[PDB]
Amino acid sequence: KFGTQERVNNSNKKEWNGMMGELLSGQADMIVAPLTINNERAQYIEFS
Amino acid sequence: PALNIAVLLGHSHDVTERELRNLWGPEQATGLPLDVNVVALLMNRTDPKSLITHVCDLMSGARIHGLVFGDDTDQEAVAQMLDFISSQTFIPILGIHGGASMIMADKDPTSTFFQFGASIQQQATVMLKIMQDYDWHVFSLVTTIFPGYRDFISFIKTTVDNSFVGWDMQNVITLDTSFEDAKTQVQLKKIHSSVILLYCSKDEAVLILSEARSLGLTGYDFFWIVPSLVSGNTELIPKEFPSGLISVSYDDWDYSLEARVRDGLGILTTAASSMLEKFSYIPEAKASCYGQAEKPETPLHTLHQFMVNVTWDGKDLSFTEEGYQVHPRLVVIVLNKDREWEKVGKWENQTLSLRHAVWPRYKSFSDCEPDDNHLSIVTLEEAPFVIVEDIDPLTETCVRNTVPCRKFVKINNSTNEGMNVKKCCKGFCIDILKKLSRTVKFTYDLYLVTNGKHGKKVNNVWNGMIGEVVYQRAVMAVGSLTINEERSEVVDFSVPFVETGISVMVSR
Amino acid sequence: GWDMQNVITLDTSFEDAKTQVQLKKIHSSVILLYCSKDEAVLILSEARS
Amino acid sequence: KIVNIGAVLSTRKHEQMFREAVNQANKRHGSWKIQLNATSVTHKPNAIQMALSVCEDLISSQVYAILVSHPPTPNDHFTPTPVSYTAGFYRIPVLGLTTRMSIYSDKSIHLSFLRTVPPYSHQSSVWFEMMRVYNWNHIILLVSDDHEGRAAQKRLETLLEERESKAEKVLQFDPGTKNVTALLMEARELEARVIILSASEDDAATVYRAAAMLNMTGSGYVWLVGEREISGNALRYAPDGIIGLQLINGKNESAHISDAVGVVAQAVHELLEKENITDPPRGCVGNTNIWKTGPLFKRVLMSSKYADGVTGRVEFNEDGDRKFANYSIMNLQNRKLVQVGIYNGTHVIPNDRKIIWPGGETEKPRGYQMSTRLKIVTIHQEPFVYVKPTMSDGTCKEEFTVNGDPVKKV
Amino acid sequence: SDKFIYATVKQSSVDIYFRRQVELSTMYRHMEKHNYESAAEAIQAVRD
Repeated sequence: KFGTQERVNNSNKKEWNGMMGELLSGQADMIVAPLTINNERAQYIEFS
Repeated sequence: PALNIAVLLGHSHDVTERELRNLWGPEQATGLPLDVNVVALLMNRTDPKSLITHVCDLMSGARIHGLVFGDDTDQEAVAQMLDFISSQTFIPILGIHGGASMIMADKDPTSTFFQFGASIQQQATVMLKIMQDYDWHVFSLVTTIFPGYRDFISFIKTTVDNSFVGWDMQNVITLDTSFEDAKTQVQLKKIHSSVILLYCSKDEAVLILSEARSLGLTGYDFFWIVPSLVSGNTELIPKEFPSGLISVSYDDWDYSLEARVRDGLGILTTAASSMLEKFSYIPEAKASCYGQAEKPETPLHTLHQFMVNVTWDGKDLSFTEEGYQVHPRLVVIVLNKDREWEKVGKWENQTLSLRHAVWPRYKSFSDCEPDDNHLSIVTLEEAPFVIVEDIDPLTETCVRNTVPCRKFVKINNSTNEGMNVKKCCKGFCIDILKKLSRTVKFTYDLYLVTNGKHGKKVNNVWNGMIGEVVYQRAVMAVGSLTINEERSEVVDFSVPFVETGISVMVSR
Repeated sequence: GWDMQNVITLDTSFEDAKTQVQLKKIHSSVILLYCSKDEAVLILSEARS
Repeated sequence: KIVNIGAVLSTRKHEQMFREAVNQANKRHGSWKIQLNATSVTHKPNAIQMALSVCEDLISSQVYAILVSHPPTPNDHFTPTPVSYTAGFYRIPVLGLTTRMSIYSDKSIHLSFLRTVPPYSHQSSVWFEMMRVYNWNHIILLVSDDHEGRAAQKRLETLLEERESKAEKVLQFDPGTKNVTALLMEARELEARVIILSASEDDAATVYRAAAMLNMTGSGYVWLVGEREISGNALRYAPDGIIGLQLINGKNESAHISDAVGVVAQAVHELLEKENITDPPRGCVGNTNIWKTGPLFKRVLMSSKYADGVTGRVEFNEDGDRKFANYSIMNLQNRKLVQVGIYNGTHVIPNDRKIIWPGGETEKPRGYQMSTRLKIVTIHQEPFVYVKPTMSDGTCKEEFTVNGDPVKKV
Repeated sequence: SDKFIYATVKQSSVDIYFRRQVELSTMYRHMEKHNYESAAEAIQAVRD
């Protein structure tokens, strides 16, 4: 998965999966991928 | 093995010790490997010395392995008193009524004290559930230096940050002191028409509401949702409280004291059965409160991990790690025009059910300006103009370019009544209505028509659109309304915004 | 193409419930005020607050 | 006319000089209008004994305020908790002489409690000044899962959000955990080199031992901790170069007793000039009603500023806790404790002593080290990211484009 | 309709985009029940 803001089953907490799920969790710190720039993803992480 | 539980009440309630003992008489094998010898007691008044002496006497004499305390007064300190007693005696204590039912924040880690109540967090959760159900996304926040306000603001900020609903939080107000003197009016003056969440004490709530009314913050379009702490004692209502104050509280009407005690003893019995089926045997109580026994006093096995997963006969009364009900019994009440707390909604198994699908307008005060910009609007589902859909499974609210709209759907053909389900309406006519509301600056509560179909005069009585509008049940009829001679005679029509004649459809 | 949104009349006192919701209806950047100096002081102080 | 004040203290001589301080306060304020009587109770091992004794001796004596200190025994497991509850029944104010626990700061738990000593949560603010002085922006937290660690973390985040900055990670551990190597291992891979600890003595010693075993006490790292982490057993295993905090008069019972007696006498004199004053309840048993003027006297204590105190200017914040305290910033050099500066109520002032950071170097270390090994995440996209199974040798066959140039592969 | 079926990669930029528009929401409801896990799988499905 590239990444999508999704609700988790418990406590209805927002989370990211895929690239930004790994990135916001500290597992990765930079992404080289065909990642489209949009409003939703730019709010939490920054794009060159 | 026999398990001893003491039940302590006050003289305010009419329940006697014999009735308390008979409450443990179901006789369908409640505890498979164990039987309970419940002992009852009544106390004149609650205070530290008498309370500790009584609990120590019950522990030493009956060798009780548990205790359920039902308080009559509204003194909050008895909660911490019972918590301290539990910490010093390792006896599982349950809070039922009165001061034992009002919540303290952080329990001792080594104390087995559980309560029949909900934290400020659950109260805030049901506030936001009310707000989302009525689509009051825009709101403000005014608080005081009353303890627990930091936790409340942190929880609401976490919730708004982690919710897909828009939740347009305007501002946060924290009145330290000198409400009517200075440095407080300027903050209160910048809250616009929205929901104002107030968290303070009742005595401070009176002053806050007086200041708000003096500043004109208590209009028809102002809704205040407040916790049980400001509502407090139901029977007393200060004159400063305007009608329409939505509040959430632990139910004291339906959930009676006898049911309270039965539930508490059931939780204790279920925990005992669980520990028996898991561990070896019930640990005997402590030797005594006094004497300063030279021992770590920590039992090898305790019930603390066993009330987390408890299921009674019909209900699930499980507790959290810090000691809150997973499914607490919360009711949403409002101050009606009769100046009395009347229940509206209820919170069962993480689901909020409201009696009123649409929020009725409440006159805050006798001198309040009459509601004129709020109009009752009817509509009928038409394929190109009025499309009606269910609620969004994702956001649990009406999506963009849609408006709330209640449909009176019957349970079944057997009954002669139904409930109002809040669906979402969109389309050409709804878009026109949105533009009309934006321009003319009027508010609406759209609702589907269920009497007729597009209007018809039968037996000199109009149904549908014309019937609803003529009998003063609505202000305007927005929808696929064909302008007709009889309709124009009966009601007044606007300028036609689209040509709608009669035509023929045939197969090619 | 003037944009005259609304006309505001302060008939009652400037500190009661009225003339507070009435003033909050002002969303423009330009306000045409007409009164005497003493009432002007009170209205301007209320607007500043 | 006579006014009773209860003071549960550790030793006989403590209540003796408490009585002397009460007499001095009566002399300085004047006993012609009100005579300030003094009653005291000695500590007992059992908390139930505390609960019964405060009723039998203190409440029955119609006291106005209660002064509580720690027992002579080094154990301090919530010693003032019983009395603070019992006098909280009638909203009777309790003065915390030397109780530095942050659980008492929660006003919704202890209905009526005051103290002249700051808790274990305010040090974070002092730590903030460090990041303001030494220019540190990335911070590592090692708070515990108890109420102390949660309160410290909450206050630190509340103070940091004013800077619009947040701790990079907040590592949390249960109290009394023998093995904490996993959390420090997680902290090693991170970028920040500013480590903050807020834990008990045993937990601090355990985490220090684990970090020393992981070479986290060398050059390039900085350790900033509180008072528990540089006192007792935690000092035994504490690596050199750590920075701690020490209150000037945290363990001085006499000065706290004197200033508390003075401030409560001043507040009593201020209150007794008002109207409709209600006498305190008499007897623990038979009186279930709270003191009507109890909250009023608590507020009078709350806004009272004692002029000339031995410990300094006595002032209480909105939480009822001591404000504007002087902290001796503590540095561990060659296994010896030396003062490297003092922090007043607002600002930190260094001294002639030279600070020795861990590792033996003297210059101020950088807040973090820029990690040059970036963790890269990528997905399989055919036109952009080809992925192929590797061969048996650990790589895959090299390939050349139409121009003959080899393809760059990872 | 039920005869013409079109979909895309589940949990990607295009899903967020189609969820965001106000007019296309209806076809987004046709879109959610056929989303593929990866681009290659969708390309193969179109191929056959």
